Amino acid sequence: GTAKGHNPTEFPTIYDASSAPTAANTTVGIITIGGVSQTLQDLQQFTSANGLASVNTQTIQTGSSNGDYSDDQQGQGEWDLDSQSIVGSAGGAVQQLLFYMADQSASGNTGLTQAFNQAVSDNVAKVINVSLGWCEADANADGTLQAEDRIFATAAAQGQTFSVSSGDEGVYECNNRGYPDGSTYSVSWPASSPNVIAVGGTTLYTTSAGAYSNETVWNEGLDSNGKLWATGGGYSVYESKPSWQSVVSGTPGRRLLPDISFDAAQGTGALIYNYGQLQQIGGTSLASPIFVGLWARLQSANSNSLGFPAASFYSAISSTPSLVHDVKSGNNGYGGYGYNAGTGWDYPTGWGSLDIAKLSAYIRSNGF
Ligand SMILES: [Ca+2]
Repeated sequence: GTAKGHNPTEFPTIYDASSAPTAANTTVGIITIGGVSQTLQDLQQFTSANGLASVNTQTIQTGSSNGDYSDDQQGQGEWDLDSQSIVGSAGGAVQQLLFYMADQSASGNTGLTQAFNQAVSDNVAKVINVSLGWCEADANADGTLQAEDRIFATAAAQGQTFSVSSGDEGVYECNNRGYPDGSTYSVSWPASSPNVIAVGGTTLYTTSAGAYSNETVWNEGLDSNGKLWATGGGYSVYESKPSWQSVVSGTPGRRLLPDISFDAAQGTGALIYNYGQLQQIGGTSLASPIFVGLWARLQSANSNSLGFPAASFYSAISSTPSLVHDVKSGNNGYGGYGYNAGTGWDYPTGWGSLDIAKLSAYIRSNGF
């Protein structure tokens, strides 16, 4: 296998989804902070360059009508990654793409909380991407965790799937966002919620013909500031283990994450239009939208009737290893620290990546 960048339109072939329907019958949401004006121009460049029909989009001011929904310049790279990776992974079509924009002038984290709340209250998007997060202990200390978990609980009960990036700091989420900290490990919010699917990161190798070859843990070591870039993974210190995770024996009574993983290494990342220029980007910010687009295909294959899938993933995959690419090599720390990948579920990558046609067949036979 070779490590190289990929057009998001390649993710269906890589994850065995070409034979599934597109997500043309499923509405997808993206949570953003601030506006998406440049992102929508970059999305038009993406669909037009790839010869695809245009995507129907809507933007939603989730807070005060007088709030600040101006574009955040750095934010546009995130919304570009999320929207292009979803539409590519979805097979080039989604019913509608809804951007739930957080007010930037709201106090604390309340703008973001209100963006989650609007997506759940409206209950129009079946699958919602969240390529964001921060140390769960900080979210817990100011009340954000508690408030937002209520919203995600409502989402799961009404059959919506939030997909949340597990983090880019490996095990060192709470150490100044990714500075090595020896044996002290931590995880990201809202990925640690049991009411969302947490998505970690791989290094993706493809064959000379573009087919899947293998995946290892995403860990690209330290940047020039000394910050680690690697997949978030571990367990929450606050959230109890939901019972479907009992199949991973020998783990604490806490929510273990991530659940599944997809491509995240910048060196094997996605080629994304950002302010008109193509850039090769990674992060678990990539992995989550890949899952969102693929999962929205399976919703369209099933009349949008698949409920929150965490318990089903754990029962199906633990009993049916052919549904995943099991990542077995690498670690998500530094200097000998961190968790190691291995057979079956592991802390860097969870169950690994989904083989979508095999999972679709499983759902046809068994339901989900
Ligand atoms: Ca594994």
